[PDB]
Amino acid sequence: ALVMTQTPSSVSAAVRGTVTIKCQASENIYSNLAWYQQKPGQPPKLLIYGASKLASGVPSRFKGSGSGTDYTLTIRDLEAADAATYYCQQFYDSLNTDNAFGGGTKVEIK
Amino acid sequence: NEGLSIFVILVWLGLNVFLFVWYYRVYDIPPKFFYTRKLLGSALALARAPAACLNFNCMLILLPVCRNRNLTFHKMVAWMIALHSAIHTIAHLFNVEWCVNARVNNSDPYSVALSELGDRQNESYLNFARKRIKNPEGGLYLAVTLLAGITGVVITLCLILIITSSTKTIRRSYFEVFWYTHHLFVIFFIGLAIHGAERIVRGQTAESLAVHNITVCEQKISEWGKIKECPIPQFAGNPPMTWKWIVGPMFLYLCERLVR
Amino acid sequence: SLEESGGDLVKPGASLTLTCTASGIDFSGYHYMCWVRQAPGKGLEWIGCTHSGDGTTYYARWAKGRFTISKTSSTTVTLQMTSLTAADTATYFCARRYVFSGGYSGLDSWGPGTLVTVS
Amino acid sequence: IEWAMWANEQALASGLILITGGIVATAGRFTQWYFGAYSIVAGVFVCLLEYPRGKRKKGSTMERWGQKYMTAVVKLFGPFTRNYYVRAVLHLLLSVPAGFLLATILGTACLAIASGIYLLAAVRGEQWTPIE
Ligand code: HEM
Ligand code: HEM
Ligand SMILES: *[C@@H]1O[C@H](CO)[C@@H](O)[C@H](O)[C@H]1NC(C)=O
Ligand SMILES: *[C@@H]1O[C@H](CO)[C@@H](O)[C@H](O)[C@H]1NC(C)=O
Ligand SMILES: *[C@@H]1O[C@H](CO)[C@@H](O)[C@H](O)[C@H]1NC(C)=O
Repeated sequence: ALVMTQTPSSVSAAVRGTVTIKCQASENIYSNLAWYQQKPGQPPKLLIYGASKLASGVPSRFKGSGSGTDYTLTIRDLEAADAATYYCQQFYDSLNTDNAFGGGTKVEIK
Repeated sequence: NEGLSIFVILVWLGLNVFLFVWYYRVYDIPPKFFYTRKLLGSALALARAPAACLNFNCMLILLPVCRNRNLTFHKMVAWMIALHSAIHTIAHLFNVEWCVNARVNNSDPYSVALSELGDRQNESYLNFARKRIKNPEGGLYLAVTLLAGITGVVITLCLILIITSSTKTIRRSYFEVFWYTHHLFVIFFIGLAIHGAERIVRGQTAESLAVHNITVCEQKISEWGKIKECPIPQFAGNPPMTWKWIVGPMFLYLCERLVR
Repeated sequence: SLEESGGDLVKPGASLTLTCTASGIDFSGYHYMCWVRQAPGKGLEWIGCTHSGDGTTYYARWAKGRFTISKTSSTTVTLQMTSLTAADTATYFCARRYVFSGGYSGLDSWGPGTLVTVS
Repeated sequence: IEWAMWANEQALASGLILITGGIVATAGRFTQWYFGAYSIVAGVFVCLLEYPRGKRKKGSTMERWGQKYMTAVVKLFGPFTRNYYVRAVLHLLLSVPAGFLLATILGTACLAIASGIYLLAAVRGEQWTPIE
């Protein structure tokens, strides 16, 4: 099966800082990845729909990158309203997968 | 012994009809050509069944005249070649028009999406009209660019020349012109042997049907190549077959001429 | 937008159906319609998806045998749960997996979610 | 040798091919179908002009099925039809515009070949004399 693991299960960064979230695939998903931001008590909000292609209404602050199995999410100017949880979902493999979402990373504002 | 002649004519008609229907079924029903006919309508079958009938008739054409009734059968075979070539040419004109309209953004979205294949290194194209040129200039460019188009135009022109110069009046009263211009059959057969060298009309590869499932991936056209269940399909065309049918009669006629 | 109907306290081992009715979105394009659940304080769990056109339905390995996702109508999709256990208590989201122009997918539209309790 | 006898049949075949290609273009709604419609018209005109065969200078000729009516009609046009330079030029000019559409390019080529054969015949001094 294809399992995604988000190594930084909890990351803290001060305002105007940078946060790096890495979501590595157990199998080569052909850049079909999506990054969601889920504020508490709120449905997740899509940020990147391709590997690094911004979604509508999402600033250039949220950068996706990586290819093959290793992917990254970056926040240039982390604000005080970004204290949420970020998930990564692979749409490449849906036949035999326990969970499409790669665990979850909680971002804290310092 | 008119019974033998009637039997031969009836057998010829039966074989032609059987070949036409059989190859229409071959190029219409099976899912190998699912995307090909999704792009070309029934013009695929209507162009590839007269191809089989033409292989048969082009095999038959030279046998009657190889001396070492028969000329009547030769004329009937020539006219059957003319008919099947007309159907073939019309079907392929439709194919060229639709393919060119799909290559540019002037066709239905699914056909256009199919036409995008082959733009990358590791893709096999289905739409043999690669250059993004509008119509009618696009079809004309295909005619003089593709090996199939050039050879088809040349052999068709020589076919009309042979038919129009083999009329009864020219043949009885101007046998010199008839005989001198009848040797366009050399150009006809030379062009016909290499006609299908490029293999531009392509159906989905034999192995690609295993990784790529038609009923699971028909409506996922946009997601091909980035979801596991729908790897981007690979297409391949048939090898040239008409040379197999035509080589026999050419060799026999060449031997006959050497005897002469 | 999307909204999930259903969702109520249920005795263990019973069955429940969540109905996801859209308002302004039609489930007839080429996009999927996935169901995602999130247990209280846990990460998102993917249940399954249902292509709008083909009708092919996918489920997570744990949900293959007892979760049924069907597009009942052009605007309503239903998830049926059977043999529910205490471990199935979670907030169930109905999300539309929008297949963007490039071919890459993303859960563009999300439903508010309906609490489901099994006990 | 009488090249007009072959030119007549070549032009008739070109007319049939032009009609077929134009029918395909219009019925199939090909891009710029109006060229297909003009090809239909030109092929019909060429068939009407060429159906009546001429007369051999030496020996007899064989009539075309129902050729009397069309040859009588053509007779009424005077030297515009008897002359073969005019016929060759007319065929070339009718073939040119039909060559902008793929379906009719074959017809255009066949008509151009027919015009060339007519020019060759006219150089020899031949002309279309109606058969009575
Ligand atoms: C369509 C493709 C055709 C091919 C490939 C072809 C080929 C040939 C060949 C090779 C010969 C023998 C030449 C020789 O013996 O030196 C021949 C003979 C003949 N063909 Fe055809 N031909 C074709 C079409 C036609 C047509 C359309 C007609 C009539 C409408 C026709 C009528 C004849 C006749 C009458 C002969 C006898 C020649 C003779 O007796 O010398 N052919 N053909
Ligand atoms: C403008 C006219 C024509 C066009 C555009 C045309 C086009 C084509 C094309 C694209 C193919 C497929 C080749 C391949 O897939 O490799 C083909 C095959 C074929 N055509 Fe035509 N053609 C024309 C005229 C003719 C004529 C006059 C004949 C007379 C016999 C003919 C006989 C055949 C045969 C036998 C094949 C099969 C080739 C093979 O299987 O190797 N075609 N044609
Ligand atoms: C192609 O044409 C369609 C309209 O027929 C249009 O919606 C689309 O944006 C155009 N471009 C592409 C790449 O499809
Ligand atoms: C194409 O495939 C070959 C081997 O299958 C691979 O080495 C190459 O990187 C591929 N290139 C692209 C652009 O996919
Ligand atoms: C494609 O998938 C289906 C069901 O999704 C199956 O019935 C069919 O046999 C598959 N195709 C092949 C060639 O096995």
